[PDB]
Amino acid sequence: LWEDVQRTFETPWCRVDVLLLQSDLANFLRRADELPRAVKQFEMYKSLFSQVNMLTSVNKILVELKDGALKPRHWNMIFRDIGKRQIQKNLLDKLEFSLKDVMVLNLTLNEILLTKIIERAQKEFVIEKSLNRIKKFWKEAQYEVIEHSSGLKLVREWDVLEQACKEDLEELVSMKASNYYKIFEQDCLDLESKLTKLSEIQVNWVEVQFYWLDLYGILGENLDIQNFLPLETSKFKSLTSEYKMITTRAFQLDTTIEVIHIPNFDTTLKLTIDSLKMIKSSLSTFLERQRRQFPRFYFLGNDDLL
Amino acid sequence: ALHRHTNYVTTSKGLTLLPKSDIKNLVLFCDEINLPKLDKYGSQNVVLFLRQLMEKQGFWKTPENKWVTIERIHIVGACNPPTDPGRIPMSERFTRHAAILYLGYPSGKSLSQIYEIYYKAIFKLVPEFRSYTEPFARASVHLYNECKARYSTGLQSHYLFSPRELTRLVRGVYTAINTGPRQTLRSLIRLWAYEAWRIFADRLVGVKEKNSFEQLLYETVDKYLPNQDLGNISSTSLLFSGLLSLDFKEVNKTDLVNFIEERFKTFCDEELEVPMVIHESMVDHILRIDRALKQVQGHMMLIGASRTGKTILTRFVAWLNGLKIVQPKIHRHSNLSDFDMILKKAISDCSLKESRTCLIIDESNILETAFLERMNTLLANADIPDLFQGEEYDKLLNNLRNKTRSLGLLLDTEQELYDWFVGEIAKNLHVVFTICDPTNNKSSAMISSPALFNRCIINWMGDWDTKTMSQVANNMVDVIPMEFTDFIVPEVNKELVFTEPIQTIRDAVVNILIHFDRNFYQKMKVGVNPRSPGYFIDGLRALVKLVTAKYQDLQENQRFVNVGLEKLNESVKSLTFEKERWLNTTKQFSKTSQELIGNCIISSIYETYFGHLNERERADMLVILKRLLGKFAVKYDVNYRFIDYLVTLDEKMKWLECGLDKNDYFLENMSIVMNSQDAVPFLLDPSSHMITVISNYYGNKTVLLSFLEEGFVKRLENAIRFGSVVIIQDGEFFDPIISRLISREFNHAGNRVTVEIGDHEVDVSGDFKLFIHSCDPSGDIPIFLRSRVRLVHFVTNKESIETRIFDITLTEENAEMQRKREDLIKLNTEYKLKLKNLEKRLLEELNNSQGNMLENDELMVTLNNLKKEAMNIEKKLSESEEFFPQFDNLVEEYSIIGKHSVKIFSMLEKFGQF
Ligand SMILES: Nc1ncnc2c1ncn2[C@@H]1O[C@H](COP(=O)(O)OP(=O)(O)O)[C@@H](O)[C@H]1O
Repeated sequence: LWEDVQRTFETPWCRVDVLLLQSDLANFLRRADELPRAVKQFEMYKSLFSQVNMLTSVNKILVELKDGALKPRHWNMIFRDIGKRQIQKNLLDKLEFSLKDVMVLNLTLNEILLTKIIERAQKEFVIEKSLNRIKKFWKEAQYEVIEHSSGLKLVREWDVLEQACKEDLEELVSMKASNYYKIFEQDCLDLESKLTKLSEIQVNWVEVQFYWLDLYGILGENLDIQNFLPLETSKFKSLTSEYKMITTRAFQLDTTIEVIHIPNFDTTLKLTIDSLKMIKSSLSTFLERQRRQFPRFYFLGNDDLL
Repeated sequence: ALHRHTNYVTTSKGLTLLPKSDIKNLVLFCDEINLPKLDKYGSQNVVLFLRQLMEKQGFWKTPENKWVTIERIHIVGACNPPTDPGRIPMSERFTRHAAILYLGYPSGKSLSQIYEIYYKAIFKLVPEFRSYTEPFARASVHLYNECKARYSTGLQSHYLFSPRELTRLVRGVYTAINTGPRQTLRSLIRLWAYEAWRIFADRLVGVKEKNSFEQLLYETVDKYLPNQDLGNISSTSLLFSGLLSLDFKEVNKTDLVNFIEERFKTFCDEELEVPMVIHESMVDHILRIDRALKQVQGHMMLIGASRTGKTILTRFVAWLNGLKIVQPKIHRHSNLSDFDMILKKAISDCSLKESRTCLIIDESNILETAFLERMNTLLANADIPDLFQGEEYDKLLNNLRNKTRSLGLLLDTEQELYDWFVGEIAKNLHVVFTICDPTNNKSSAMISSPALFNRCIINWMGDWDTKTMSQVANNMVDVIPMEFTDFIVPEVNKELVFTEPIQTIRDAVVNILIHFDRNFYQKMKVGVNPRSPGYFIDGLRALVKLVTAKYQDLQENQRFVNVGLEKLNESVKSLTFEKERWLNTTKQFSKTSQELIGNCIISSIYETYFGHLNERERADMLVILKRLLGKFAVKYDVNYRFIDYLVTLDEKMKWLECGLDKNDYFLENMSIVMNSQDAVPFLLDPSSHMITVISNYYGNKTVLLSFLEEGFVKRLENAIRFGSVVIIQDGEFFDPIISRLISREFNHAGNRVTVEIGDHEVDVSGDFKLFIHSCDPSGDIPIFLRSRVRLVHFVTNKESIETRIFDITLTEENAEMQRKREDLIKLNTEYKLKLKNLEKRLLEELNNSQGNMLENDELMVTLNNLKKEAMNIEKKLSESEEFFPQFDNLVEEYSIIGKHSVKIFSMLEKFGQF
């Protein structure tokens, strides 16, 4: 029994399970008495029973420190302020310390400071859970692609991701109010920066795609209108070519967020939307110039007049 | 409804028919055929559809526009007489095609035989009293007759009796005899009386009609069952329950109460935590709800008042019987599809898994009439055909076919499977409606609905009576110490006392609280009181916390004065013998400790009740409370001011700096808002000037939301998780998802507190505050919100003129008197602070002057100094002793001025309203 209990004391804390620990402690209690008096008189049985009673004395503490909220920083703080010793970093960062250390911390007496540090652990995990959820959502998000008559690729359902980005940005802003935000600041700031860049790119992209669809009906299809406005359609063809290259390289990434790393993307979309707006203004001026020559065209509109 | 039994077919000359699915003819029983409402142009379309089905023998498909000829389907409708309330007259174009048959009540004498047969049936379990089959039945019938004549619809709209009540009584008598112990004649009479109480007298309103029913029961028993060994047949005198024993026997009250308490403690511990007090009415209603939930189609409708305990009592009784409590998590933007999905999930759990759910439907858990119609269809039948139709039906029949196989019973026919499904829903699903005020349109529609009123057991909780309030108060004022007031038993009328005869200060406290609650509801509320005490409970809790805090303060002050006196006795200079005189405050402590309970009662009542009152209503009710304290033998500070007593100088200066006005009314309102944070505050003000003020109090932590914006549900879930003060700009609207936040009903854990919003569990930081804010005082708030929230009125009413002109008149009529008025209290307060400051200065100097001699000069000069403020304090007290009588004498003249001023302003505002 001594070998078994010594083995179970040496298991790494990252692999200890309390459900089997309860049964193992029950077996240890059952088999403590059946040992002969030779073991009883020696320190072996006394030490074994004392350690088993130490394990059985505290069981809420073990399950509380088994929670996912505990982190290597909290273990370091517990060891330094309660155990008065330093743990090897390889032994600590992987939570592979043995149960003998947990015995050493003397959970029976220091349980007040233990719960004091665990409360901080759960609140820091409240912050970390939101950060991890945001990161996981934005590591798997992707647009929905369709292809119209031309070779261009079109995005559908802008809202399902725009609203998610806006809500995540609001969440990252609201995290600064929490007192336990200081340790998570260095990651939240970078995530907020990336999401702000993605939001700006999204804002430009939706307008670019909408304006290109609106203008493709007018120019690029009807040869007559392009003949009346050669400069506008000449610019529009180059805009469509550049937008096609940009969108192909963008959806060759499989993730929406990584477009922030594309060289010259946001400025390219700004230039594209500016040129599309100038072409739209040119169409408006041309239509008004046509209407001021035969004013009855004011009873028709734009599509009929075109 | 027809989709289950009919099968569309097609033929060249037979363009789609809708005949029977089987070979038997089909009979459509449309109950309450004249009930459906009619359009604004005066035509109800369902009746016209029925006429189309009976005259043209067909109809038109609305998607496809094809003539569907019904084949061998018959129409049989049932309707109450059109003179009954809510019965819309039917057009003669429809009833022209139907043969009308009138079916009256079975003559009142045939009922005797009809139910004597039932009693002969149910006495096969108890043959020893076979000869008693005939009496009981007659008695039952007689009882019904009397309850039909005494309690008419003229008293209450839900006093509708019928032989269905007699059948319920017979089933109850059987199901108590069947599972009960060996019976005796007295036991059978008491069992029948208990069932009669539960059937006929549960719905009764007011103690007058309950006493009338009790004397009717006594007369019936003495007339038809002239037994000579019986006890009291009152509702609380007899208690039948199977919670204690394995039988169903009349249990002793003390054992029942002890068991209920030891189970309620466990329920509050392991289930959601709400500190609650057990009393006799709670035990009685627990028995009632247990009896309702125990039977097969046991549905209950609890009509009481808000904060009575109906919802948590239902949850507790369901937990006792192992019923899964399901509550619709709906909110403002929840449409009929969400309710349909919730009902579908509840039904699937009830039948496909045998979950034995208990669906608690609040009055506010229904938004439009579609929800109520779904409840009608679920209750009248044991299923809602609209949920399971078309392809969803095909899945259901599949899930049935597998499931029914797992129980070891073979059923391959679709009809058999659906009949088993209906039976499982009927014996597994219990619906417990809870409605706060029955005069509301939604709740009146719920009560008057035929399916609910005919299937549900109307249990009328009503509002708390004086006995329940006394019990709750006694169990709630028994935690705070009252061994310092030196109470003397006062001479009061027997009607004034409510608890056991007054022998200690605690009984006086509970009597004062009950009397003030009654007087307050008598003045504010008119007619019937559909409001249950939530002010009373909040006031009790506030009084507990305030007595604790004030006694701690008094202990600290007494300790400081005593240690100073010991130091001065220890200090052995020439002038410290006179500080022995100025430390006569040990005598003042004896007087100020006697008034601690009175001041705490006044302050707690002011915090709870007067949040939503005018400047004059507050004064009148405070006068009433003072005369109530004087009626009993509890003392209080004669010159008591709420601002001075509760809020300190630092907090008042902070509020004034943040942007609060200089009004005493606004200072009291802010004290109510800030000091009382056991319940959410609901600030009502037309101008939004408070929204900035609160923000100025909390700097950058303030977060502004509203119930109208779409992302609100998410935004709060952020503010609730990271600890930022939340102000919700609108309060007249309210989506019940914040319900679990309005009442502090959380899910605790190891060290994380979690609250359910919608269907997400969010962790509360602990630094998170919630203020609800409203703009228009005309707007209403849901009864769930209004009774849970601390409503604070920040409006500037007309009565604000009444005082304000005074502050002008006295400014330009008695300038010196006005000057002395403010500086009297100002110097008084700054004296109470600075004399303590100088006393601790003197004490620490004595600490630093243990054995020195040159340092004693500063001690002597400050000793001579303190005499000056002592003289100023004494002079101010002596001058106030004459100033206050003159001030109160001078108040009444300008009160006469203000009486006309307020009327003039009201006339002006009516002019402006025109
Ligand atoms: N016996 C009691 N002791 C203490 N508080 C009670 C008692 N009965 C009711 N209450 C108060 O009334 C409220 C009733 O809660 P609940 O039943 O959920 O709402 P409702 O009564 O409106 O259905 C509780 O919050 C509780 O504070």
